[PDB]
Amino acid sequence: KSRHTMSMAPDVTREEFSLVSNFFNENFQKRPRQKLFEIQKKMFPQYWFELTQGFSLLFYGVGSKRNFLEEFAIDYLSPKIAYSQLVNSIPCLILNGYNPSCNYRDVFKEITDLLVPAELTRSETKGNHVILQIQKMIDFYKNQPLDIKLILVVHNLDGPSIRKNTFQTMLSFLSVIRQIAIVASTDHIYAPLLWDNMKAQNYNFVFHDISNFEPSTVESTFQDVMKMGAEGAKYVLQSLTVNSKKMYKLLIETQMQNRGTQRTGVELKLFNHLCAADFIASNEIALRSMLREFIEHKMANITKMEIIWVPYTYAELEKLLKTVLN
Amino acid sequence: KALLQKSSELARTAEYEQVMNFLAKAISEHRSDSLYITGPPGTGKTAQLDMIIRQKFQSLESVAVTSINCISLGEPSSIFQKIFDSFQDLNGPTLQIKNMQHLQKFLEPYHKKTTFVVVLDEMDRLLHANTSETQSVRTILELFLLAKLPTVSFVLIGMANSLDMKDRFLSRLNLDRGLLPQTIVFQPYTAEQMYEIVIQKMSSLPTIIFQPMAIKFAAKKCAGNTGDLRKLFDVLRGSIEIYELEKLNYIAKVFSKFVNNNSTRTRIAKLNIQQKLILCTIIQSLKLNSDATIDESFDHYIKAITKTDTLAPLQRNEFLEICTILETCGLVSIKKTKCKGKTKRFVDKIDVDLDMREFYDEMTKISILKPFL
Amino acid sequence: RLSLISGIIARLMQTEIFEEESYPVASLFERINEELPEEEKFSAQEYLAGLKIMSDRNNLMVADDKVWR
Amino acid sequence: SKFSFGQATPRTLLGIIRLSQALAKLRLADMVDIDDVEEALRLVRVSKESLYQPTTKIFTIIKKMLQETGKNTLSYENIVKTVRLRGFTMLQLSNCIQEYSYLNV
Amino acid sequence: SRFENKLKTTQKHQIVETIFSKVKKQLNSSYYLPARENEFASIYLSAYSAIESDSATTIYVAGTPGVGKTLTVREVVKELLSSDFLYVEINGLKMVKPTDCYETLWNKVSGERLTWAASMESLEFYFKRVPKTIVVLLDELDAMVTKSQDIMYNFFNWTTYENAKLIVIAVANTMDLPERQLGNKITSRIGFTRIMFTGYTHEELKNIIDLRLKGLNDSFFYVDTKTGNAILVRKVRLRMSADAIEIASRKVASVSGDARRALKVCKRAAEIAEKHYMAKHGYGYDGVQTVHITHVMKALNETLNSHVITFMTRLSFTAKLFIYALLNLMKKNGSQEQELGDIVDEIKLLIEVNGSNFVMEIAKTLFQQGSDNISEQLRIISWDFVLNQLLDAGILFKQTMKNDRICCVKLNISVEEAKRAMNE
Ligand SMILES: Nc1ncnc2c1ncn2[C@@H]1O[C@H](COP(=O)(O)OP(=O)(O)OP(O)(O)=S)[C@@H](O)[C@H]1O
Ligand SMILES: Nc1ncnc2c1ncn2[C@@H]1O[C@H](COP(=O)(O)OP(=O)(O)OP(O)(O)=S)[C@@H](O)[C@H]1O
Repeated sequence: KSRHTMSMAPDVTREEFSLVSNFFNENFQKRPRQKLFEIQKKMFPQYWFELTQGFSLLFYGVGSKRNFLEEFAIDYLSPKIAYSQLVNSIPCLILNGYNPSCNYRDVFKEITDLLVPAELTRSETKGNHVILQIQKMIDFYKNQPLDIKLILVVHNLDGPSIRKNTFQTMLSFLSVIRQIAIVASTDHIYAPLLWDNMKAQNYNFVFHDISNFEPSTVESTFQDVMKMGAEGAKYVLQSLTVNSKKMYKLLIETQMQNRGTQRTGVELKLFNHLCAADFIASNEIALRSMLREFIEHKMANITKMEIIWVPYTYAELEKLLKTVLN
Repeated sequence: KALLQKSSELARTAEYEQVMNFLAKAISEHRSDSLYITGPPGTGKTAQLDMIIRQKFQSLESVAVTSINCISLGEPSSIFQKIFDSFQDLNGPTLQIKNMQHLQKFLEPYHKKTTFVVVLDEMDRLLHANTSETQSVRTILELFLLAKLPTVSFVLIGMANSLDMKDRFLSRLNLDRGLLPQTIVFQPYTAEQMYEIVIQKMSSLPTIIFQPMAIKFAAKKCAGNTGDLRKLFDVLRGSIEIYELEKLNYIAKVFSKFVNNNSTRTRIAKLNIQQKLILCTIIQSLKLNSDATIDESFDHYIKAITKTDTLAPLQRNEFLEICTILETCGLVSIKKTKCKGKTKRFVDKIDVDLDMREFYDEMTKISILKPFL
Repeated sequence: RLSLISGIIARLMQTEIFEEESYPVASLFERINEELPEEEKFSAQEYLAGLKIMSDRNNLMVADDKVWR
Repeated sequence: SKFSFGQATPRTLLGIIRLSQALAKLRLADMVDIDDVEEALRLVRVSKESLYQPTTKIFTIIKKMLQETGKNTLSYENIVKTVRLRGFTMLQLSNCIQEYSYLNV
Repeated sequence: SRFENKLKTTQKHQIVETIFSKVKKQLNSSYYLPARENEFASIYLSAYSAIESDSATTIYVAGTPGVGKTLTVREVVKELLSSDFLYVEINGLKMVKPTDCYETLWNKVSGERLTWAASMESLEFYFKRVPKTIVVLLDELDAMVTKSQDIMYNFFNWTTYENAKLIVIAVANTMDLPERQLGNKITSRIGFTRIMFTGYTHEELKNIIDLRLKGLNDSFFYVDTKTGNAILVRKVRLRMSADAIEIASRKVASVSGDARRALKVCKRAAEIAEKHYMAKHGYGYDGVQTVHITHVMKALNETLNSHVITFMTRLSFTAKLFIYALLNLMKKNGSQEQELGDIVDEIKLLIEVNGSNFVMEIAKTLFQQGSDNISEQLRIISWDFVLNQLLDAGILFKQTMKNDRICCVKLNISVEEAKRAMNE
């Protein structure tokens, strides 16, 4: 099974990747991107009018929408609605769904403090009373004068914590209230698996496409691939004793004398004698103790001759030869 | 003769010259360079920064710069409590030290507008705390953010053992952000900066403090795997009492404690020829590389001793005592391993520190184990 | 030249004839002119300067001249 | 196994009894002592050994033997030499070798 | 302290101090040492320097239990009271929770009862602020290492402060402990002193016995012939045969080198002669005596020899019927672990494969206790009982399943001795 693999790739370090990535995402398709941004700007009065009807507005589409939501929520809408009702403008409570550390307790503790504490609602705070406390919020809000006092934003609604099911139903009861406007965005292709006709009854979602093919700068940070071990032990050797460099150099030679697999490895006895030959290893214990340091940071393997072999590729070890060992 | 060597056991370093350049704005009251000070362990690095700040505080203008040790927290609140302890004041502490935005209100000084720099000691307890991208990396993320607009900024100086922590940073943070960039490392001083400090730490000099080339010999042949030469002088301070007890001599005394029984003193452990027989009996049971019970070993011990009649078959209770004679010398270890039938039930699996190469030499001299091989 | 003659001393430090990292000066002379390589042995200062290069390579030391630590 | 041959039969026990009777007949005695059986068993075991080419006192004697060189030898030619002049046979000390190996001496 | 006044009572009706009673008084494990003589100095000269110079060091000793490391360091501090310190026995295993030792230290500086949290704050506040003396014994260090090493880092980080008036003394089980459980960052702080304690040797094991037998070996007692009471009518003597004491030494030094094990096997062998002396004359509880070699021959063997072989032949019939079926499956299949229903399948089959013989009086009783009225039992009589009896005995082992057929059974003792004891 001769497969080309990501290990057999010309790799790129940390500062080299992120800088040339920053060059593309700020200079690749710049002119048509704001050219799209001016086209969709005329839809902004249409969103203002429908949002008076308490409609949970939901934005789908390819690409990141994070920049677009923050322009649309903060600068455009939130002072426009305060001027049209008649003083600080309408409070914006974003929810970063790409941040996995969102819970149901903490954000709702913000909500009841963002909303009015007209009564002693801490008396009803008791043991899951969250649905209980919001139910007492809802029926009171059915008989209030209709005006928006809060707009909340939920970025990346299919996020790693917001897509949890006890959190989803929590947002469902918020959306039936007329005083708050719910402007959220998702990115998943299976996002309408999240809602049944029970929740969408509470939601009354409407949909709009926004596809600007954004790079998702902030949304790439928490995500990881093998760019983010061959690269792990690449830094430990840069800070050690000078003898460990030499005893790894003698290790890496005869382990690449023969991918870097088990079969190219060496026996412990002769390697003790080999590192006794260059006046390096005194005995087995002095060898093994500064070999456990290569073991503790998982920089070498052993299987069974008593074969110690390096788990990095054929291409990687000669890169480890000519750069850091030399 | 005691008082010369009673005093033996107790600007100054050539690494302090680096950090004053790295604190080049700390005497002009501006924000200094970006300080993430790491190190391989034992390299003096805990007391290294402690040497700098104590020389900073004894030198230094209103003077208030505090340092706390992150050991017993697991949680980012009470650090911002301990910076309040240099004020000797009173406030509402709990909310202000909890949230990211709550720290920002705390950074408005009172008496004379001297900027503050914090020192985070032993940051690796919080790095190597609870799960990374949930709490601890977020804790790392939140502390290194210095986007504050006045020059009164909480400059971090944190420290760590293992150097994986930089690659653990997110790609936004690695875009030249905060205290990142100057990853000032400290290679372990072989003898060329640490021994000379010992020389100046021999300011009060006795006459016979030994041939110093042997001290140089001590430094050269300890620098294979070491970081603390005063502690490796604390092994000279033990051997200097050896020449008081007798009214690298000791490293020679300590390695023969560790190297032996495989080459020579294996037969010291087995003066009994049956102890030689029972030691080969363990390795013959190791063919089935299983949980090597004291019974499965006793199974192969009987079924071989009925074939070759070298001795009578002995008791299991005798088999219990004889394998413990193999135990106390340090050859074979016994552990109560896992079998999960009814409860966590403990059968005893053994493990041998001998090889067949170091076996075959000591058995060809005795042709009575030669039937057994 | 220098790698081979020290390489004999490696397997001759593998045995306990020096008993420690200490070794006498007569232990050297019974391990150069007694052992296998003939006429490679340099002058009285030169292979005595040759063992300095090993000390400069920090693998073996010279001390208390009747012995060497 | 590999070097084995035959098994123990009751005819061999009867032959051991007959050889002990022949050894007692050669000493012209009316009774069979303990010295004949230990000689006959040694005879029948050394007859096949060429293919490879009452205890406390004995323990005390071994200790006395040790009080000279301190040697734990496996097979004996000069330990047994101080035993036959006393009154005990070659078979009693033969058990004292194996038993005592449990003392690891 | 307080209640030892209340632990005393009055009426003590003249207890008979026999011959071997006064032996066991000094054969108690309580009351300069011969074996670890010079190593006492190696601790003390390491300790005397730091004490009279106001520093902070660490001393690490290891060894198997029974070698005096509980004892020797107590003898270090004991003479030091004659010549500035606060002695604490911070035992590891005597702490219920591992954090509870923190409470003791803050208690043993001023007398306050504070948090393990709140203690170590003020402890850290002590160890870097006080202008200028504390001896602490961190015994049995396997206990306080287990959770996440955050406790063990503290106890050596306090040593690093040059303004810390503390002297720590660690005593472990193994020298390996800061290399197979701790990190290297602790292993830098542990130092490289590493004073090894070996076992005792059998010559010194003679030299430790007579220290207890100082004023009583081959001495004389004053005895009335009526009650068996001895006083340090006859005037008798009691001698100890030193060769039997020697053969006690040559075993215990061989297997363990344990100083409790040497004393206690002499203590066990002492009371064997006690009851045999009381058997022959009967002085109850209200020419020249000795202790034979034959006493320590039994008592040393009494440490070894078992009874599970004697237990098995003294069990019930259906117990021995059970194991004989169980080895039959293990030689049929060679899988050492048989399903429970197959054993019930076998004990049915092991009836009729034997002939029509005693077996019928068995087979009548094996399925009904007489009583031809009630019969036709599927599994045998008391089959739950013997299987429960073999379970709590430790001979058998049966994994937990609600199915009473496919639950596996595993042997727990060696199956050959099970085969061997079955033969009787
Ligand atoms: N160059 C030096 N100058 C002055 N004191 C030194 C020097 N090197 C070592 N020391 C002292 O010897 C000690 C040995 O360092 P350690 O504290 O054991 O290691 P460290 O200081 O904890 O750094 P780590 O292990 O990376 S946290 C230091 O704490 C100082 O007290
Ligand atoms: N050299 C000795 N001289 C006199 N009595 C001794 C000697 N060695 C041990 N003992 C006694 O035997 C007891 C054995 O306890 P220790 O050996 O001190 O404990 P230990 O070796 O630490 O084993 P532990 O505590 O379970 S780790 C001591 O309490 C003394 O009563």
